[PDB]
Amino acid sequence: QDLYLRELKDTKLAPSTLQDAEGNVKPWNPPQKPNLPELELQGPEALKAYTEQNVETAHVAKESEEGESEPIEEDWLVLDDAEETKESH
Amino acid sequence: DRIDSVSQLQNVAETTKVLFDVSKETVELESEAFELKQKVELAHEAKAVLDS
Repeated sequence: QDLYLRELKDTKLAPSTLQDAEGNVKPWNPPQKPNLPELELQGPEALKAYTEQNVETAHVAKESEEGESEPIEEDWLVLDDAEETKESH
Repeated sequence: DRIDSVSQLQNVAETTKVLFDVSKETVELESEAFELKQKVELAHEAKAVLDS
C-alpha cells in the first residue's frame, strides 16, 4: 500500500543523510554527523578518567627495597633484643 | 626442672632456621607480587576502557 513505500523511503532517505553514510542532515537542524564521532569522541573520555586511565599511564613504581645491605649491626641488635626478652622468661 | 626446661633446643633449631629463611625470602620476594599486581591493574584499566 501507500505506507509500504512511504515509510521505507522515509527510513531510507533521512537515515541515509543522517548517519552511516555520514553526510549532511535534511530532517532536523542539529547535525549528528559531526556530533557523534567528533564531539562525542571525548564523551566517554569526559565520563571516564582522561590522561590517567584511558592512556594507561606506565607508572614505573619504585622497586621493592630491602635492609639496604645492613651489616652485622642489626644482627647483634636482634641478638640483644632477643636476649632481653628471654632473660625474664 | 632445669633439665626439662633446657631440653627443648635440640630438634627446634632446624625448624627455626627454616622458618626464618622461608619467611624472610617470602617477604623480600614481594617484587614478583608487585609486578603481577601492577600488570593486573593495567590489564583491568584496559578492559575498563574497553567496556566504557
